[PDB]
Amino acid sequence: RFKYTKASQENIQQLGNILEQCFVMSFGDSEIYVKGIGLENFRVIYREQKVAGGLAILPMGQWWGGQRVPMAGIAAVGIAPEYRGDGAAIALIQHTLQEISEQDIPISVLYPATQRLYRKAGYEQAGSSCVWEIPTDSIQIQHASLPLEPVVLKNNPIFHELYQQQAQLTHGYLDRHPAIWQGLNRTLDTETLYSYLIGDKDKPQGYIIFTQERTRDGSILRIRDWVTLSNPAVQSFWTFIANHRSQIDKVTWKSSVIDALTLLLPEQSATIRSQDRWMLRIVNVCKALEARGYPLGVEAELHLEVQDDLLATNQGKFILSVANGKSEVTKGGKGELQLDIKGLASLYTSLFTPRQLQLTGKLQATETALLKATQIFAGESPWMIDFF
Amino acid sequence: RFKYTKASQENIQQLGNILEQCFVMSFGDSEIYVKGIGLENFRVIYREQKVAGGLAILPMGQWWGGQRVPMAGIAAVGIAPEYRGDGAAIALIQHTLQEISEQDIPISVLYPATQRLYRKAGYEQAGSSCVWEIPTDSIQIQHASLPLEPVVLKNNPIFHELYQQQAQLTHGYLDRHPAIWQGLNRTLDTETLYSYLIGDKDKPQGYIIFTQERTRDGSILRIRDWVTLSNPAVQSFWTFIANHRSQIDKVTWKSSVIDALTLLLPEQSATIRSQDRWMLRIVNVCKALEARGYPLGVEAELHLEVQDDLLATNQGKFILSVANGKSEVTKGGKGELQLDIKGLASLYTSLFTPRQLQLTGKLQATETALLKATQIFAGESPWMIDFF
Amino acid sequence: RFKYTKASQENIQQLGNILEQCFVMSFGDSEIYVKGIGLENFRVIYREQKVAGGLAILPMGQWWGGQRVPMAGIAAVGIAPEYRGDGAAIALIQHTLQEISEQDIPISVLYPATQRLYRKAGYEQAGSSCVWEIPTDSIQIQHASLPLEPVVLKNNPIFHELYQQQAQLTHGYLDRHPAIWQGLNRTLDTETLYSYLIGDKDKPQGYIIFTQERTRDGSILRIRDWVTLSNPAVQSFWTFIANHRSQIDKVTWKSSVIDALTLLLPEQSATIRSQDRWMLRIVNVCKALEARGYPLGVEAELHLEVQDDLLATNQGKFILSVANGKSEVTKGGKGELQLDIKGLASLYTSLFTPRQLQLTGKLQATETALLKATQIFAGESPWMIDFF
Amino acid sequence: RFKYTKASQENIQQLGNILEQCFVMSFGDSEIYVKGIGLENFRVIYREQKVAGGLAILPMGQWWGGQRVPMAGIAAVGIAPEYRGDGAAIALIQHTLQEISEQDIPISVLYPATQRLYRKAGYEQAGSSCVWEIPTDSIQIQHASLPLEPVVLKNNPIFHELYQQQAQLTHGYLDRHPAIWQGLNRTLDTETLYSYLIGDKDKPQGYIIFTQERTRDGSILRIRDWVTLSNPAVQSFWTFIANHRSQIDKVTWKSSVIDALTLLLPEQSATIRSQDRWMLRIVNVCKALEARGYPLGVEAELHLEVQDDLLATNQGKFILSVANGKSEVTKGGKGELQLDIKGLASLYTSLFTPRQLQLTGKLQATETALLKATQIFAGESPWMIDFF
Ligand SMILES: CC(C)(COP(=O)(O)OP(=O)(O)OC[C@H]1O[C@@H](n2cnc3c(N)ncnc32)[C@H](O)[C@@H]1OP(=O)(O)O)[C@H](O)C(=O)NCCC(=O)NCCS
Ligand SMILES: CC(C)(COP(=O)(O)OP(=O)(O)OC[C@H]1O[C@@H](n2cnc3c(N)ncnc32)[C@H](O)[C@@H]1OP(=O)(O)O)[C@H](O)C(=O)NCCC(=O)NCCS
Ligand SMILES: CC(C)(COP(=O)(O)OP(=O)(O)OC[C@H]1O[C@@H](n2cnc3c(N)ncnc32)[C@H](O)[C@@H]1OP(=O)(O)O)[C@H](O)C(=O)NCCC(=O)NCCS
Ligand SMILES: CC(C)(COP(=O)(O)OP(=O)(O)OC[C@H]1O[C@@H](n2cnc3c(N)ncnc32)[C@H](O)[C@@H]1OP(=O)(O)O)[C@H](O)C(=O)NCCC(=O)NCCS
Repeated sequence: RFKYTKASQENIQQLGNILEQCFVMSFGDSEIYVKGIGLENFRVIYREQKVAGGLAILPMGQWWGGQRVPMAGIAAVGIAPEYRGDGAAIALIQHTLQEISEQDIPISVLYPATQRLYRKAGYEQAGSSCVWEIPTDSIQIQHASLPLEPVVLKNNPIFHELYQQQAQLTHGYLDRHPAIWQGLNRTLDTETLYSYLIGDKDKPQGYIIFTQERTRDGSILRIRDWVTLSNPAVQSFWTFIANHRSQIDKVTWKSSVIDALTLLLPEQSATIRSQDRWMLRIVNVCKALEARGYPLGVEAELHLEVQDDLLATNQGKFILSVANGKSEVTKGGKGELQLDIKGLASLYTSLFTPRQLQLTGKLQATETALLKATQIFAGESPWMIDFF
Repeated sequence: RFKYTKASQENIQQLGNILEQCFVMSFGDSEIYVKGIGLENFRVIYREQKVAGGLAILPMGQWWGGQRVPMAGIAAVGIAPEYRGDGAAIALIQHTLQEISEQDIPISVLYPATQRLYRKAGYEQAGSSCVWEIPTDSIQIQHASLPLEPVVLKNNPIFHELYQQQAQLTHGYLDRHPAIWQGLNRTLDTETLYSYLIGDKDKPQGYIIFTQERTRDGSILRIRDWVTLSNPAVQSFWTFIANHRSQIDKVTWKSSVIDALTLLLPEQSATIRSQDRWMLRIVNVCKALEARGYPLGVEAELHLEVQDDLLATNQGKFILSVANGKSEVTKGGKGELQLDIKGLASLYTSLFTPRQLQLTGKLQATETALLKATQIFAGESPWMIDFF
Repeated sequence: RFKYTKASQENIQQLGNILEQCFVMSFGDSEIYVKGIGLENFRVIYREQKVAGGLAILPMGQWWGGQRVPMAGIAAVGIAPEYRGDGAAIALIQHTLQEISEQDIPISVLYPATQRLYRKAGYEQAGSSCVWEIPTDSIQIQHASLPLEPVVLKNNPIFHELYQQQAQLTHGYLDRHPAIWQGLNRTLDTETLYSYLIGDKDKPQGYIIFTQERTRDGSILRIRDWVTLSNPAVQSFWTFIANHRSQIDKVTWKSSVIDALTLLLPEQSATIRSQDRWMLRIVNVCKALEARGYPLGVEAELHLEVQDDLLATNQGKFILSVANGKSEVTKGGKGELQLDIKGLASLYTSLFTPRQLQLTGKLQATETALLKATQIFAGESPWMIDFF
Repeated sequence: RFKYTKASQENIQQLGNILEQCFVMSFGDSEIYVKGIGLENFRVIYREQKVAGGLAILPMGQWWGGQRVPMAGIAAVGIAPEYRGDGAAIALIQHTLQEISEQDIPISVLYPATQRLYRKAGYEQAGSSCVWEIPTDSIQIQHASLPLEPVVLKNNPIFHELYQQQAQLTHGYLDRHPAIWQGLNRTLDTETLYSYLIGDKDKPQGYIIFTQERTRDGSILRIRDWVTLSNPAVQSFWTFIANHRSQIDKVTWKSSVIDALTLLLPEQSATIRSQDRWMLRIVNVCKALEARGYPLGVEAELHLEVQDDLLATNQGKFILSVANGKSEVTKGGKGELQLDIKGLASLYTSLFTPRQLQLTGKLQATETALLKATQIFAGESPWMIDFF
């Protein structure tokens, strides 16, 4: 009934049209998008002989406990409205997951338009994204430790190199697919993209990428990506932004829900404009657990019992043995901590603690196993700066 | 110039008037407030022979790492406007801190109207409070595992007993002063206070305390306190609330910034309406560190170097030795991790990780000390449900 | 499990409390309400030995095709939230309907907070209520044909006598229960009730009852009831209202969705602020049809087939024979027009035409039966000015 | 002083400029508009030797009582602002009416920017247009009886054929001028036009034409035209729309003021966003009355007395004799029902009933004549889906 295939020249325009409709994109903005991602990354689902919908798979990485875990990002999931309510989206997602599994990519992440669909395939809330906003005139920091310099973003390796340093240090950050960088460098003809490095010459310590616009409400500077590796970069960031106060009414940036940059402001003038939880699917239990970093000082063996109604190789008992910041996973054990593959996603990312997952019914464990799992999976609240 | 004293019958009305003005309270609502807290808890500052302002000290406790640490809550800080800009508030706060110190209360917490003032006395951001909101018709949970029963709140020990169980389990929760409970039981003549226990008869598993009102925007049910000790209590909570959908447009509750209750909703329909960071002052470094709980499995000695420009006994080098969930603090060591008493507040509560505090310049450490501190102070993001 | 009873002194306070909670009434406003309606009119449902909820039944009349049909208004339906989601409301409604049936009252009407519940018991959309608003300075009518005179409303028979004239002429209008009049005469201590007769002395042609208030948005005059029996009363109404333009920014009134009063304005300055459809239950098919007025000039026999899963006496085939503005209903016939008791409600009131009910699947008929039903049930769009 | 002429190449640009100014059209959008309608349909008024303004006449039809009555739509009436307040618009309208009369077109319709002007020429409120809106997630219908299929609109006869079926059945619907269809097929470069047929293959039962966009408020799907000939088409319509809930926040459509589609929703979640009354001019009393359909079962002779201060042939006494769904109009009689040509417009369309027109002073009649007129002109509330 539903046939899953790679996109081809024969069907990429139809899919692009379906994507424009699904996401309410202005006429033809789908070409730029599809082109930025690459046709090779798009997948199509057919219903009978007609193109019903599709998505993009972004093979990349994600930083967990400071180790890069291969990760397949799912983007632009759309089913043409005439085919909706018929199981086409879940069929698509299941096929896609099977493909990711065959590629030995152990985890997959996406921003859901609707959670029910993705939970049917084993995705679960697993990390945060948060848009903060603040009035420019409330910043009141003039501590310009480091200079700022406008630089060109496109293919500039300095940005990749600073990014990958903050990424490796931030639990949940992407090892970005080229498309993510593409999106960041993309603006309306309307608008100018501004990019600055923070630091003395040839000693960059961070960067800021932003756009500015005038709206009905007033003027806004939207920071789409930033990096601050040190406190002098943080002071310099805020100073630079505070210095836009005569030209800009409000500034927004993406951070963690418990944002640390606001620690340096004189008052709590910043607010959360919006937030989202992205979801994660544990595609391969063994490989996902073995690829992740673990805290040093932890030596524990956790005996897990996992349910996975889609990918049979993940259904069963596994012993996770952690020592020296690394794990080894073997089959078997006593299954002292039981959960569905969904519970494991939230546990894995440290979004919620074992105790919190127990309380919300996503896992059952003995107190000893609860303690071992708390020690193993403890970490900074997961987030990413990127949307896809 | 400024004289600090306990409030007395001779000056409590003047202070009450100053408090009404400061906090924009309706005429005479200060009497109820002062009465709920008790005159013995109010302090006054004089400028020459005139009452310049004052505050309330709430001696109580706070749960950190599952241990109750004695804590002095600071409430209703007000200086009559004619005495402002003259150092009266900082004088007041310093005197107050000195008194708390003389009582051997090791920490103090408050919600600041302005941060600059309290940071001058060594308070720092240290925990969160967050008001969530959600449309009632988006909850869509009907999983009534446990019944709900309306009960009377006032002096009902069932509430204290369920509260102290969630409190002990929640990093940052208050061991409430009687005034906190008073405030919760207090409503406008306008309004009715609703209180329900969640659970089978004589086996309570949680509770909900709320008010309802109709506004210009529509109807709202404001949850002021809740407890959920188990997943059946959580499902029952949401079911009960979902069942108000024909009568109530929006529901609000207070939780953590990374709220776990929303994990059980079908969609991300809940938003953060507002948030606040409360502040903490480490009044006694040794006693504060020795009173706190620590994670099990950690065995480490952290050599601290603390600056405190107000309370000289906290200025110096301390060795924090942690093992078996407990600490012992001795004087001396190599001061491998240096910080001001403000940095120590944020470190102590686990609001920010050592790495995050390093990056924002609140501490300097060797990588080994950073690791030891990360292991020692790791914990669930601190929050409280209460405002004062 | 659920026991249905008349309210008594033993349970009316508990019910009143439940009603305050359900409808978000200010503390104690339920006493005035319960008192205005009368305890004899309240009904209670018990779950085990506890009061679970209740409602009020308002025995009165409704004008259909110019004949008064006995009608039981259902008001204040509430189930305490702890008993919701357990079938208590539908049990209550079914018991209530059975009681109405035993009293030989053929129809029942209510304003639903949620339609699904009442449709389970055979109520259906059947009439309209609409709140119109207009800027006072856009009326621009100064055609004071008739004078206005302030008069006292309470127990003033002039109002009843003008009301019953417009009522008899308006398809859907209430023959009001005393409680409706009570509600109209009821205001906040805050506010003054204004009542004027329109007409020369001792020759009243209409009236206006209103309140005024100042809000955040500005000033508003809210017309809660009005009567205009002639065009001079209509011109006089608008002139009077236009004359409030220096004191009042906006005026609201309740009318039909296709309001005729706006026909006399110079421009389409009036808008619909809100609308509601009330619902009707055909309690007795024969008696409801025989009590209604029919258009003159119609001579037709309509052979109906009705389903009623609650009240078996309404389930079956009926011949409706109409002539000389009157009907006679007998059992049997060929059931050329089939519908559920819900379809019959909408058909009966003329909210939707047979063709419209066919198209939305509420009835199936032959073209001849469709024509006969169109001729029989044609009429002015049903509405009432009252809410209950 | 004012000379009336057909537009020509010599003056269509000036008029187009005047039209851009009058209607606040973006620079040059008047060319597309003028082109879509055709220069032959535009008329110009001159003041001395200068072009003062103009309009478009749309010769088409309108469905009344299921018969197509020739109708001249008046569009784009504009007088350059320097010529306003001098009688140029009324001169234009009078000339235009005289032309329509000379073409034997018996009725004319328009959407007024200001009523006073058109009433001076005998137009009166006569039908409704209403824009409804609803949150997509409140629809909650998944009853996909019939499939939907995207099809091309432009010159597709399937659309004309389904349209003319709903048109013939809907009292007030247009028999559309080509320009109406043109406008429907016209969108911004910004936007994509979506068109779907509802029904099994080769058995179409309805259709939907819409656009989608993202605004400041959120996302919206605007339905500009739809057809539903049967209940399966109605269920399919709502199902399709409900299936946009993850992508679209709000849906709007045009319907009647007493919309029947909302009868099928679970709750009254839809609201009226805006409404308008269009106006009608009875250009030829005899021909207008003879062209209209009448209800079957009515046999009556109504003796009218009409005033028309513009078109003398309509001023006088007429006998309308109705039988077998048809009329014959002869001159004379006793003028038992008197009205101005404006009253006759509202009577003719069934917007207001005779009783309602009597009450608002638009007609005087004996009770027998009131009854005969009620029987003759009864019908579904008039509306159209189109604006022009
Ligand atoms: C949602 C969309 C994918 C339609 O998919 P579909 O083919 O109707 O979904 P399926 O029929 O496979 O449904 C499978 C499950 O998903 C759920 N689902 C589908 N659409 C949903 C929605 N809008 N809201 C909630 N759940 C939804 C179903 O309830 C079903 O679960 P069930 O078995 O418990 O009923 C569609 O393209 C859309 O409206 N917008 C594009 C935006 C988007 O979906 N983005 C995702 C992030 S890229
Ligand atoms: C703020 C209030 C206490 C006035 O205090 P004050 O006597 O003027 O304060 P002081 O003169 O002691 O000032 C000491 C420090 O506090 C700071 N401060 C005082 N009021 C401040 C304000 N509104 N915003 C920011 N900083 C403020 C000063 O800048 C100063 O720091 P500096 O030495 O760097 O200049 C006053 O009562 C008020 O406006 N409202 C009551 C609300 C409130 O303060 N609540 C606190 C929570 S209970
Ligand atoms: C709705 C209220 C009556 C609770 O009733 P309840 O006992 O939970 O209802 P029941 O368990 O008998 O449910 C029977 C049906 O009603 C429906 N229902 C109940 N509450 C509903 C709601 N808020 N929205 C939609 N449907 C509802 C159920 O879906 C059920 O149909 P189903 O069998 O298809 O599932 C409650 O008092 C309330 O929230 N507010 C008072 C306002 C009010 O209801 N007013 C009505 C006008 S006076
Ligand atoms: C209104 C417009 C046509 C100007 O016309 P004009 O030449 O000033 O009108 P006239 O001088 O012929 O006036 C004749 C009558 O119309 C009335 N009239 C004209 N403009 C009016 C307005 N804006 N509001 C109310 N009445 C108006 C006059 O009061 C007059 O009646 P009176 O004899 O009782 O005083 C002008 O083009 C405009 O502002 N906008 C274009 C929008 C539009 O009119 N659309 C109609 C639908 S296409």
